[PDB]
Parts: sequence; structure tokens; C-alpha cells
Amino acid sequence: ALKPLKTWSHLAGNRRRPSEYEVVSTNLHYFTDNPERPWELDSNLPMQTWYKKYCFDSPLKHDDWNAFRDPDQLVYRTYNLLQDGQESYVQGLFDQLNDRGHDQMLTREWVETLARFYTPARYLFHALQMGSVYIHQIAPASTITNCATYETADHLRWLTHTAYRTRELANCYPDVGFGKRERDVWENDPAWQGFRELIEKALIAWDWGEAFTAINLVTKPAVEEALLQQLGSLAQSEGDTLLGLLAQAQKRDAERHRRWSSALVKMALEKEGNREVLQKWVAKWEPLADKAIEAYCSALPDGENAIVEAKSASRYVRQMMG
Amino acid sequence: ALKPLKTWSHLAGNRRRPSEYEVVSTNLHYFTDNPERPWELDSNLPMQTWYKKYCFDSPLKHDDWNAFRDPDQLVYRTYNLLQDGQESYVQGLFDQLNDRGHDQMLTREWVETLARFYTPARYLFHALQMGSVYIHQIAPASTITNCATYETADHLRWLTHTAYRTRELANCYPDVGFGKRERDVWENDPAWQGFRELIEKALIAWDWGEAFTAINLVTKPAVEEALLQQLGSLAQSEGDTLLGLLAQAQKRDAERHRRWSSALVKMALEKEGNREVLQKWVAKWEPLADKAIEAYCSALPDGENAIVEAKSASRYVRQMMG
Amino acid sequence: TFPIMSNFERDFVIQLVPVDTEDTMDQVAEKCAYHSINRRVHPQPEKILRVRRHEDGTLFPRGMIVSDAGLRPTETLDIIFMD
Amino acid sequence: TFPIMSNFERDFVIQLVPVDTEDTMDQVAEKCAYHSINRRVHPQPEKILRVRRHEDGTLFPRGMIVSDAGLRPTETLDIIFMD
Amino acid sequence: SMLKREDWYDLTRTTNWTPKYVTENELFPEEMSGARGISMEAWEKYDEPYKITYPEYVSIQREKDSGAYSIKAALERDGFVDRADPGWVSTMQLHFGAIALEEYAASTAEARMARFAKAPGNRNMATFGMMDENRHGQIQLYFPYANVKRSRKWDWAHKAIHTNEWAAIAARSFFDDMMMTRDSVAVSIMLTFAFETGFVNMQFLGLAADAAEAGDHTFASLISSIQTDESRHAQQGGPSLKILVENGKKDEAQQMVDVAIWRSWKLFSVLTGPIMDYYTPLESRNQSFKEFMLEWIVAQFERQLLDLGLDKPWYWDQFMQDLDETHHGMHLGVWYWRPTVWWDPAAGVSPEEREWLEEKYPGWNDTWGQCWDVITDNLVNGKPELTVPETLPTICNMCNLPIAHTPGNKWNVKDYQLEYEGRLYHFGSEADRWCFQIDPERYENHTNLVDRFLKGEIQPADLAGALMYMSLEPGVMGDDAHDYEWVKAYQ
Amino acid sequence: SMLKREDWYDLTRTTNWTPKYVTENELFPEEMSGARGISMEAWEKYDEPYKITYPEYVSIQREKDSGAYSIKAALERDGFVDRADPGWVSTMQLHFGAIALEEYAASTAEARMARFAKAPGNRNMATFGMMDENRHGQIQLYFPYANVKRSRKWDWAHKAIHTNEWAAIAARSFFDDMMMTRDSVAVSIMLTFAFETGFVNMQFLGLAADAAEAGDHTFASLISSIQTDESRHAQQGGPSLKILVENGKKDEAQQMVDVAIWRSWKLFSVLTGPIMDYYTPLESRNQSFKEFMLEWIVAQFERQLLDLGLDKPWYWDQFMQDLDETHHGMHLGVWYWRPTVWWDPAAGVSPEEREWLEEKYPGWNDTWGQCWDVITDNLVNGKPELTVPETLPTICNMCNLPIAHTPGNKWNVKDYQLEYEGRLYHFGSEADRWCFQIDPERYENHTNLVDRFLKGEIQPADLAGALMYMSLEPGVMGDDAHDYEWVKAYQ
Ligand SMILES: [Fe+3]
Ligand SMILES: [Fe+3]
Ligand SMILES: [Fe+3]
Ligand SMILES: [Fe+3]
Repeated sequence: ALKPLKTWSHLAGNRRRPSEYEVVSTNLHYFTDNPERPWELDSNLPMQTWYKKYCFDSPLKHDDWNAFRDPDQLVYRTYNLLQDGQESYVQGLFDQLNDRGHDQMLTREWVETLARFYTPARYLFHALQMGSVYIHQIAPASTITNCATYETADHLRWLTHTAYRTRELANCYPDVGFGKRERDVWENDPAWQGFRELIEKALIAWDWGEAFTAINLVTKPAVEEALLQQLGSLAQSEGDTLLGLLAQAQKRDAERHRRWSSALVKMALEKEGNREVLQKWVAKWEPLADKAIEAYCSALPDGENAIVEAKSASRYVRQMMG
Repeated sequence: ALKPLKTWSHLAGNRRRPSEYEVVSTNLHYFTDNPERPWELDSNLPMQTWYKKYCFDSPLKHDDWNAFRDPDQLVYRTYNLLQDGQESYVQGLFDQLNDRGHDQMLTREWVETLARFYTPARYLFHALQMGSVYIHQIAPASTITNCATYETADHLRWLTHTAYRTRELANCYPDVGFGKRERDVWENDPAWQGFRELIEKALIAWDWGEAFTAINLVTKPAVEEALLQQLGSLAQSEGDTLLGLLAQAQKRDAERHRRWSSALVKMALEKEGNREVLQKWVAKWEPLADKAIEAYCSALPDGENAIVEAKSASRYVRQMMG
Repeated sequence: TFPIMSNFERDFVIQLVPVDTEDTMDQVAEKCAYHSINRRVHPQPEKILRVRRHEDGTLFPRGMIVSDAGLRPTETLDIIFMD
Repeated sequence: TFPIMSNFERDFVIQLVPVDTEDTMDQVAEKCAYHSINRRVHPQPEKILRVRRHEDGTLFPRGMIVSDAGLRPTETLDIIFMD
Repeated sequence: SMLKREDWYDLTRTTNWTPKYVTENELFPEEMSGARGISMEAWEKYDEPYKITYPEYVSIQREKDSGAYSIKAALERDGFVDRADPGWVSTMQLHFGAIALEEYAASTAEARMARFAKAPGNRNMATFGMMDENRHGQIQLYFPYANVKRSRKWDWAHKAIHTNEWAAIAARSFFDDMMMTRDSVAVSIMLTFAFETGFVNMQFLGLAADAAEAGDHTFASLISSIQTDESRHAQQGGPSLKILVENGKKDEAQQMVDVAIWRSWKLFSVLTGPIMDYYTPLESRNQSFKEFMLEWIVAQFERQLLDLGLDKPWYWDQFMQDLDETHHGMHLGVWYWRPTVWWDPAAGVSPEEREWLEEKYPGWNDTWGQCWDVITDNLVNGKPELTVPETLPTICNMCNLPIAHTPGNKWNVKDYQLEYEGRLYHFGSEADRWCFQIDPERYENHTNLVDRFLKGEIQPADLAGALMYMSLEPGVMGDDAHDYEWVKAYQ
Repeated sequence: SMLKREDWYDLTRTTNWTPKYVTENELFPEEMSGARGISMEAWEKYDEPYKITYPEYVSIQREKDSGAYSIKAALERDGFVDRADPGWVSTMQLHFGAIALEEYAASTAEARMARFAKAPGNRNMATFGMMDENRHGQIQLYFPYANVKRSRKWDWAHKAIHTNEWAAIAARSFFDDMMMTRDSVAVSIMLTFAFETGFVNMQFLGLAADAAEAGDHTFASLISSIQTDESRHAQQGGPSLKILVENGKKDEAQQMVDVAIWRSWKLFSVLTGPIMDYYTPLESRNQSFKEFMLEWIVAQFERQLLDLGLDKPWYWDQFMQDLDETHHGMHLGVWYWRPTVWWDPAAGVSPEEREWLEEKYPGWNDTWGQCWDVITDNLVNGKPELTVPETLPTICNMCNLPIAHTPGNKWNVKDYQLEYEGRLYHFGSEADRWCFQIDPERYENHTNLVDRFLKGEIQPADLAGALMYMSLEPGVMGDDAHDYEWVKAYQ
């Protein structure tokens, strides 16, 4: 008779006792068990075809994607512990800077800058939310999927911060149009068309490997450097300490996303030909990222330098991965 | 035979079902059961005499001090929940403003102002800690004692914030003497002698009612307006946003202390003659409070106005109590 | 060898039962009884087991063989008690 | 009425036992036995109960009365089995 | 100060925009979105009844795990599992193996809606729903993990859905059809409305109560904690149905509900019915599976359908009748074929239990009871070999469960066969065959275990070969839960 | 980034300053501080071994209550209390009544140190200690509160220390002497070192284990959670003793330790000893009270004293001998006088239990067993009235506990009387009398229950009057825990 094991059968003989992270996150996807018929139904259904073309047939290859491990080792339990603390900090800032009348101290010029460069981000942040959640449902391993799961939750977090501050700003400056005008700015303002074209196109890149690259390796670094780093620095220098701190707080989530993205690229580079596959995709999407940064940052004060810095910082993210 | 009750026997027949706060905080002191021999030993022991003179014989009287109820209804469980969130916010500020290099952006003048007006407060805050903890052990009811318990914990919290920032400041400006020079400043700087004399004298006011008044009604409002309100406003205007926010955060604890102090005064005023008793004590201690504020605030930039504001704000606390 | 699904009378489940194209209906019933009689159904010594096509209820003579029954592979058959 | 503390032989606890200043030691022992014999100690019909001052072990004659024993109120007395 | 949630909530779901660099159909592929000709503007009327924001979610869910994990740690050394009723241990082993990985798979079903629903409120609620199922998959792996050293059977909490054991196939058949291979709108209807709102919400409530009654507070706290998350994402189907009904699709909506409810019922008839009426000790049975269904499941569906402007499915009456039969057959099937599952099935046919069954189901003894009579006689008479099978039962090509029904004095077992494109399909019910017929291309070439056996895909082509094919070996292969202790009452 | 705790910790306790507007003696009254001629500088060498800061405290303690309260809520409907062994229910009722309010009183003892200790590290640790006892008083009120509708006895969790019931007097006698009426330094030594570090830390560890063994996970989680807080403030006495020893006070330090350990032992002999050897079911007894004392209490004291440069108390050997006797007397006393306590004492003298006792205490049956023999015969022979008292036992003027000791074949009951200033005092031991003699003015005019009875302070001056004086009435007055069920074994 089969004897009881000390851990899960797929983890037995690991030498080191499996962590909580490994116990609850590994080898969970079962659609990868039968590549010819991922789902337990007719093999010609649209969804069968979708996973075969966009997951299994991706040029980004590896013999054992389930070996991937999130460097931060996030689990649902620890994700909520981590973020509940960070939200205690952010909500604390909102609460106390409000008590202080922080928004009433902003200049009219800056308030108008917020309406143009800050609040419309609710659309871009939600687009990232959609981008990372698609990665979740098409990635070849549960450990890759989970990183995308929590990343998606973070994008929703940013959307939420933005939605909250937008109402606060609207209450303080009823005449500006906060909450009402953002869709038109996102859809028609030249400063946003670079990012809008980039994310709209990236959103229909169904191959899991290309989605990862377009969204996590190219789009996010550009969005983060422009909207968090650049706008955040400007905000601080302009007297908006709340946004300066908020952007910095959200940047912590972005750093974590880069850590797991970097780990996945590292794993991918174990296979000959993958670096070239990734560089091909980066080369295809990078031009749109430059356009996004140029259109947004050039419209900001001291725009040309903001453009140079953002381009340099975002490229550095990929450079450090190889 | 005695039938089981629906609540504690001392709370039975309250009409409204006792709250968690009432269940765990009421009628807990037993030394008040035998005023002639509070403790279960010889009635002439020094401690017996101490409680008879400073608790039972206090001119601030009431027939049922156990009826007192903390307006915030703090319990150990909810105290830690409340403060853990607030500390998540404060520690978040420390962590992220440091990442930002906040202390390196301060001017040399301000840094020197911190060494003189900010860091020596570790002594004053600890003195308040001692002041409120003495109130705890001599108050006539467990509900009064508990408010003093949590207040004492808050004073320790302020000391702790100060100890932490002092090391951070010392690391950033090794030459200033942060951490090393505070005792001499507290003991010899004219700006601090007003407060030092006030708290040293208040610390030996053993009557529970006078301790409450000297510490909670007179000393604390003066300390709070000078060190939190005035120094905090100055800090903000001088570019030290961390201290501006820290002081504001600690002020939340001070507001809570004022709420329960106000409730106790209200209860005391149910008895004829107590207002007069309290006003007598305030009249005795107020002059020292004025001296404290004058010596500290006059040494600050725009000192005369700081003095006027602090005096006005602290007096307003007592005025609103009657 | 030919697969059929046995829906034995008084049993609760239909079962896979491999028969032979040369089996008579009597021999089919016997092969089917093996999986139901004395397992989940009591014998009925005074009755004769007959084979009926489940879908339309066509009763096959005791002596007819599978080969001539016009059954679809895996066809469901009722095995009933008669007389 | 005079209070004494009874330390009855073979019992485990000393007890408060009110006696009378006119009681003889025999009557004291009887009043003390009430709280120990047949409660926590077995009778010893072949023995005689005697009263001894616990502190120094002074044995009081059976016929001496409390009034003449020189006892301090609440004095502890051993009630022992003898002969 | 802070704003009131209601004052800024709408801005969190004011996220739709008019694409320009790609077309709307490219951004929202119909096969993934299922917008069904209904415009983006019309979908924006979607309004989830239960609202929640990110900071509220992470705070509330943090405390949820703090409590559940704390209770687990406090009761771990107690080893309740080592002295729990064998029927209860089996209930949990079945539970974890059948749903742990399907719970995790549901996060992908939620992700399908998060990315492809045109209703922005749906997209955000599905993001929270995605997180919820992530929690459920993880916590229902962490909890049974504590028992791996006790029996290889606990390894199936992770392994089961990775095998071709018949129960696992039936589970994937259901889940893959309802939530993994459907467009966003379909998922919200078939998964959140029909299955989660319709079955799981109440089921977990009863399961948590049963766990407490069995003395298992670790499992009771687990299930209990899990079900408080349900309605947060289970609510997603309702709004979708209103939109389909108020626009041109009442029939399309009705059909998805009809399919989803029936398939949910079949899975329920085998995974829950047997447990309530046979594994749960007699003295702990507060009500029968049928009573549970009528009181907590059926009436609720009728109420929901009426409020949505939909009709009771065409099979409703038959469904009502089957509450007296189906699960009894599923139980007898699982017990008779016990070596084919990863838990120990409990017979539940002692004299006292049979009395209860007769009371709860008049006619049970003269029907179901007769099969059990023969089985009992053989055990009493030392012929245990006649209580295990030497062949495979016929399997439904839709639900992948054995085709069984009323035996004994009211024999009524039927096979709803269908010849389609040169292949004979077998179905366990009229409704199961109908699910195939309304969308044959969705199930056409799928093969059930019997089909594979007959095709030569299982080698060696014998029972031992089939067990290996299903990854079953002694140690995890099932047997009578109480080791036939109940036979002593018959001698 | 954040600093490492060690880099800034010292600044939190760099709080001493040289007073100018008041004198040092005014600011630190000797009767409250107990600096004993040792300078402020010398006291500043105080260095608590276990360090913690405010943010760490509120975070760690928050999670502590989250878990304990969550477990309580999850197990509440289960009503374990309604089916727990009667001896266990009695153990808890005794527990809550005897310490809930004393735990709360300890926050004042901690506050004494927070304000009056000249050692700044002591002042801060006592602030955390003050918070700890606040938690303990509150949580041990909240937990038993759940049982008030079950029996008036649970009301004593709050009421007991407010009465003159003899056990309550004995408790206040101990606590008021050790922590409520002593200078700061004395408190750190007598309370945190002698009692908390010396007895409570290990006791709660054993109690939590016993609760788990009895099947009470709510109480097990409670006690267990409580004891993890202990060492944080229990550590306060050690550093004080080092300072007294390295300066001119080794004898003063020794004497406080001698007194505190003995008084702690007496309270322990009546509140813990009887429970381990009589209330705990035979099959749950992992070890005897004596074995527990030798393994977990005595050796630890010897180790601690040796490391501090102190000596074993003069009574050490006698103390060792008493582990075979004292608690047996305390138990028999509590059971015989059962109507005088608020819980139901369990006799614990069945044939099997008496065998265990003989094994754990050779000679038990020929001594303690004989008293129990008479009691048992009377119960067997229908004379229950001879198993309850008609008088009061002699009470020790120090520990306020009955003066009892070895009976039967090795009768050795002694009263250590003392005539002082025209009054005769009675003591239960050589050490108890010594505690009075080294500081007579501290206990001189205190009166025990017997003294009050004899003074006319209890009216009516009879047993019924005494019960009323002690606030006892039918409903809470104790009786045999198992309702004399054990008598059936004797017929
Ligand atoms: Fe779920
Ligand atoms: Fe769900
Ligand atoms: Fe404690
Ligand atoms: Fe303690």
C-alpha cells in the first residue's frame, strides 16, 4: 500500500521542507495536463483553440514553467497583511492631510495640471488592471499566474486611490470638472494619445509571452516613470505633498512587479533562443513606449528632461534583466 | 437558590445590555471597598495612609465614581487595534520620507532648531508618562484608571517616536550632538525651564484630583499647544513635513485625552462645590503653565504670537469644560 | 466480441457487458446476469431472462444471435424476467 | 464561654471550639471530639481523651477546669488518646 | 477626514472608453466577452448590489484569515482528525480532492470577466472575485496539507484534478463547461448565478454546521469563513441577466440558466446527496438531502427566476421527482465501485439508518433497499467478492456520472441514447441529452471513461489497467468507511 | 528605510534627569521608590534582558487578541462548558474568581514601578507590564462573562475579590502584601521575580496543557495566550536584585525573596495543588503536584538564586518536605468546608484515585486516607451531615488559610503561635510566623475571619451568619463536584 508522504507528492524529495508559498501555489493548473485537449470537452471549442494558440504555441519556451517561483513569495494571506499595512499608511495620509486643508493650499495652476495629468489616469490604471488579469488567465503555470493575480489587485488599488482623490479634488474645486472630464481628456488630449495607443494595442496581444512583455516589460515601466516618478516629483516641487507621497507609495507595488518580471525573464533565459524572442517583442513595442513618454512628458514643465529621464529609467529596467 | 443573571450582578437591571467596555472595565478596584483599611493588612502601613490621604480624602468628591464612563470607551483590545493602525501610518511616514532623503533637505538652521526645541522633548514626554501613570494608581474608579492607563501608553508612544527620530537625525547630522546633548538642554536651556519647573512640581501633587488637574487639565494642554501645535506649524513652514505630520498624528492622542478629561470634569460638576475645587487648582497651576509657554515659545521665531496662540488654545480647553 | 449496455431488471445501474456476436439472446442474458444476479438482484428461478432493445422495446427471441440482432455497438439492452 | 483551638489527635486541621470556663478537661475533650470523632477520626473506646497545652506540652489533669488552667483566649490545645 | 464610500464609489467603475487605435471587437473578442450585440452603453447599466472597495477588501479579508489560521493552529495538536467518525473523514477527503484545484481554477473564470466584461462594475467585482477564489484554492490546500502524514488520500487534495479518476473527470467536465470555456457574460450567469448563488452559498452553510456537529471546529471555521466571501462575487450573474432580458435576449439567458442549473444539480447529486443521507451519522442528521434541497435550494431558485423575469426550467417537475431518487443511485454506485474513488464510502444502511431512510423517502426499502439487501446477505454470508464490481457501469456522456435510477419493486432505470454522426451516445437523463443536443459541437468528440476503455486507450484493457489509468493504488483506493462494522447488526 | 531596533533603543530609556524645582526625594518618595540609598546613577545600570518598543507591542498584542477572541467566538455555540467534566468547570470558576480582579490590580502594581522606579528601563518595561495586566484583567472577565446565564458561580469572576469569603481574603492578603503596598523595587522583586517568574510562568503553561487535555480549547487558547505576555514584565525583578546585591543590600534582597516565595507557595498550595491531584481526572494526570513543583518550580528557583548570588531560603528543606503534605490538607479543608467556597470541590478519592495518590505519595492512605475513610463510611452509611462542618477551622494570621497538616498514622499538625502585644496569633508554619516577626507593624492589627468571628463582627454569630458575612448563598455555595458519584464504588 502507498505510504503517507511528508509533503505533496509533486514536492516530495525537495531536500528542504516546502514553504507555505510552495504548498499553496505550485502545479495548480490542470489545463496544461493535456496540450491537445486542455479542457474536458470537445477539442475544437473556441477556448480550446485559444489556449493552444496563445499559451502552448508561444515562442517563449521552457520545459518546466511550474518551476517558477515568485521572489517575494506572495500568498493571499501575506498579500493582504502587506497591503493592509500600506493602505493604513495611504488612508492615513488622505485622512490627515485633509484635516490639514492640504488641497486648499494648492495653486490654481497646479489644480488645473492635476485635471489634465493626474485624474485621467483612472483609465490607464484600469487598462493595466485588464492587462495583468489577462496575463493571469493565459500563463502556463500557477506560480506565474499568481504574481499576475496580485499585480492585478495592485492596479485596482491605484485606480481606487485615483477615484478617491478625484472626488476629493472635485469637492474642493467644483468648477474644474474633476470626475466629469477625464474620459474626454484620455480620449482626446494629445498628452495621453501616446499611452492610449500603446495600451489599446498591447491589450490585444493574446500570446501569453507577448502579453507579459508588452504589459510588464514595456508598458508598465513607461507608465510608472511618467505618471509616478515624473508627475510625483513635479507634484512635490509644486507643493502637492500628498501626490508626491501617494505616487511613491504606489511605486512600491511597481517595484514588486518588476521583481517577479525580472525573475521570469531570468528563468526564460535558461533556454536558448528566449532572450532573442523577448528582445524581438521589446523591439516591436518599445517605439510605442517612447511615443507614450514623449507625448505625456513633453507637455509637462521642463518636459524635455522628464522625457530623457523617463526613457532612461524605463530602459534600465529591461537592461538589468539582460 | 440564586438564579443565573444575564450580566454581571453589579450591572443587572441596566435596561440596555452591557457593552464589552462596561463588562471588562467597571467596578474593578477593591481598595475602595474598605476606606478605613483599603488593603488587606495592618491599617497603619504607609500605603494605607497614602491612599486614605490622597484618594479618599480628596476635596474633589462624588458618591459613585464607578459611574464614570470613557467617552471613547477604550478597551485593551480596541486600543491596540486603533493604535496599530496609527503606527502603521506613522512608521510608514518614517520609512518613506527616509527613502526620499527628507532629512537631507532640511536647512542647517532648522536642524539646529530641532536639537534645541524638538529632541529634548523625550524628557518632557516621559515626565507626562510618569504623570499619567501616577493618576492611574490613585484614581478612585477603574474606569478613570483605564483612561489614564491608555493615556500613559500614548505618552510612551510619543517618547518612542522622539527617540527614533533623534537617532535618525543623529545619523544624518553626526556633528549636532543629537542623542547626546538633550539632557543638558532640558536641564539648562531657558526655553525649557518653564516646562521643567511645571512638570517637576506637578509630579509631586499626590492628591488624585489635583494630579488630574495639574497633569491633564493644565500641563498637557500647554505642552500640546507649544510642542505639537506651535512647533508642528513652524516645522511645516520650515520644510520639515515629517515633524509637521508627526506632531499632527500625536495630537490625535491628545484630543482623546481631552475628551475623557472633559467627561470627568462634567461628572465632577454634578456635585456642588467641585467646580470651585477644580478652579482653585487650575488657578494655582495656571501661572506655571503661562511661564512654561512664555519661555518656550518666546524663543521660537515669531515667538510673541506663538505665545498668544498657545495660551489662548490651552485656556480654551478648560473654558469648554466649564 | 461486441459491447452492449446491460439494463438489468430491478437493478439500479446500466453496465458495460461484452458479449459475442455469436451469442444467442439466452447467452447474452447469462453474461449480463453475472453482473447483477446475486450482487444486487435476487434470482427468479421460475422466470426466464429475455433481451429487449432498450430504445424501442423490441423483444428478441431467445435463440436469436447478436450477429442477427442489428445492434449498434454499445447498444443498451433491457434484460427482463418473463413468463 | 471561652474560645480554644482544638488540635485533635490524628485529625488534619486545628479547629475553633468554644468551651466553658467551668468545664473540666474531660468536658473540654468531649466538646472537641464532637468536631473530629466520627467525622475525620475513628473512635478509640479503649483510650481516654486528655488535654495538653500545644505550645509547651503541659498535660492537664482530667478533672482540672478551664478556669484554673491559665489559658490565653484562643489557646491551642492538643486532644490526645491515652492509657 | 474621509469621504463616505457612496460619494466616490462610481468613479471606481467609470472606466469604459471608446477605443481608437484598435476596434471594439478586437479589444473585446465576442468569444471571450459575449456582449451579444448589446452595446457598451447598455452594459454600463450593470449595477452590482453588494459594493466594496480595495481598502475595505484587504482589511476585512486580512482579519478573515487571521481568525481561520489562528483557529487551525490552536486545534492542530488536538488531532481531532484521528478520532473523528470515519464517515466525516471521508467527507473531507472527498471535499478537498474535488474542489481545491477547481476553486483555484475559478480565479481564472473570474479573470475572464475582469478582462472581457463590457460592464465596468462587473470587471471590478470579478477582480475581487478573482482574489476570493485565489484565497479559497490556497486555504483549502493549506488545511488538508496538515494531514498528509496520516494517509496518502490527503495528497489527492492536490492530485485529484490532475488524474483521470472518474470523479475528477466528472468535476472537470462540469467546471470546464460552466466557467473555463465560456464567454464573460456566460460565466457570470452559469457560474456566479446558477452555481455559486444557487448551490454553493447554502451548501457551505450546511456543511459548516455539519462540521461543527461532527466536532470538527477547524473545518467548520474554514468552510464558514469561506462562505462569507461567496456573495461578494456570486452576485455577478444577476445584473447580467437583467441586461440580457431587458434587451433582446430573454431566451438566450433562459437557456444558459437551464443548462447551468441541471449540470450543477448532477454534480450535487453525487458529491453532496450521499454525504447528507449516508455518511453523516444518523443522530446528526437535522434533515434529509431532499428536505435540504426543497427548503434551501429550490424555492430560492424559483424566487430568483421570477424576480429576473425568467421561467422555471422545462425540466423543473422531473427535477423535483428526482430528489427522491438520483442521489440514492449515486451513493450506491460510489459504494459498490468504492475501489475507484479516493475516499472510503460509508454504506449507511444499518437497521436504524434504513428506518430513517424509509421515513425520509417512503418506498426506499422496497426499491433501493433490495439492492442493499442482496449486498448485506453476501457480506453476512462471507461472499464479499460479490460486493465489488467486475465491469464498468455505463457513464453519461454529459455529466460523466453512472447512469442509475430506481431499482427493486419500482424499477425505472433509463438511458437517453442519441446517435449523432455515426456514434452512439448515452445519457443519464432527458436534460443531460438535451444539453448535448442544443450545442453538440461543444461535446461532440469528448470521450468518457467507458468510451476510452472501448477505444483501446486504457491498457492493459482490464480493471487493474483502468485503476492504473486513473492513478489509483492500494492505500488510496476506497473501501467501506466503517470497515463493515454495520454488518454485525445482521450478524 | 527603517533603523534597526538596537540602534535607537537606548534613547527610549535615557530619561533620567537631575530635578531642580523639587528635590529628588520629593520626586521619588522612598516609601514608593525603595531606592534604598543606592544612587540614581547606580540604578541606571538596570538593563532588562527582553527588550520591546511601542510599535512592536501594539502590533504583536493586536494579533494576540485577534486570535484568542476569534477562537472564543468560533467555539461559543459548541457549549463545551455544558458537558465538560465537573472537576474542570470547578477549576475554571475557581480560577476566574481568584485572579481576574487581582490581574487587573497588578496593573497598579506595575504603575507603581512605572512612576517610582529610579531605573528608567524599569519605568518603561513596567508601562508595558501595566498594559499587560490591563489585558489580563479584561480578557479574563470577558471570557467567563459568556457563562453568566449558566450559573451564578460565574458572577464571582467579578464579585469574589469584593467579598469577605475566606478564599478572597487569602488572595488579597497575598496580593496586597506582595504588590499593592510595597515600594517600587520591592514590587519588582516580590511580584515579578518571585511570583510571576517563579510560579505563574510555568503554572499557566501547565494549565493551558490541562485545558487542552480536558477538551477546553477556548480556555486553553486563553491561558496559553496570556502566558506569552508574562516574561515581558516578569523579567523586571532580576535586574533590581543584581543592583541590590552589587551595592550594599544582599541581605535586604534575600529577605524579600524569602518572604515572597513562601507566601507565593502557600497560595499555590491551595489554588493549584488540589486541582492537579484531585480535580483533574485520573487519566489526564501527566504528573503529580509534587512532581510538577520539583521539575518546573524548585530547580528553576535554585538556578535563578545561584545566578543572582543569593542563597536558598532558610526554609528550603522544610518546603521540600511540605510538597508531600500541605496541598493534601488544603484540599481536604476546601472539600470538608465546601459550602464556604464558590466552586464545587471534587473529592478525588475513588479507589483508582487513591491508588494513584499512594503511588505519587507513599503513605497517603495511612495518613490522609484515614480522614477520607471516615468521610466515605458516613456517606456510604447515609450520614452526610457528618461530612460538613459545624465550626470554623483555625486560620493562619499570615496566609489566612486553615492550619492543617499530616493526619492519621503520622499525625503532625502544628500551630506556630505567637503572643505579641497582648494578642495571641496563630500561624500555619514556621515561615508564616517568621514573615510576621520580621515586620510585625505590617500585619499587627489585621484580623482573619476567625478573629472577626470571635470579636463579634460577624452577626448573627453563627455559621449561617458567617456565610452571609462572606456573601454566600445557595446557588453558589459549593458541594461535591460529581454529586458524590464516587461513593457508589464503596456502595
Ligand atoms: Fe470559492
Ligand atoms: Fe465562489
Ligand atoms: Fe497577568
Ligand atoms: Fe503578570
